[PDB]
Amino acid sequence: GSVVKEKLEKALIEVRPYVEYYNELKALVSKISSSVNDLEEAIVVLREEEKKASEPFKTDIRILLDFLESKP
Repeated sequence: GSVVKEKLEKALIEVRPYVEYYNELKALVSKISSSVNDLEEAIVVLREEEKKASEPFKTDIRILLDFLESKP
C-alpha cells in the first residue's frame, strides 16, 4: 500500500463521528489507497466518488475528502 493510506486512516478516525456509512467509506478508502500513488490522487478520485454517490453516502465522502484537503 501507499503512504497515502496512512493520511487516509487518520482522516477515517477524525471524521468517524460525522460520517454515516463509515463501513462503506472504509471499503472505498481501502480500495483507492492501493490504487493511488499521491494523497492529491486520492482527493481527485474522491471528488468523483462523491458525484457517483448519493446522500448520505455523498455526505460521508465529502467530510473525509475536504478534511484531507485541510480546507478551513
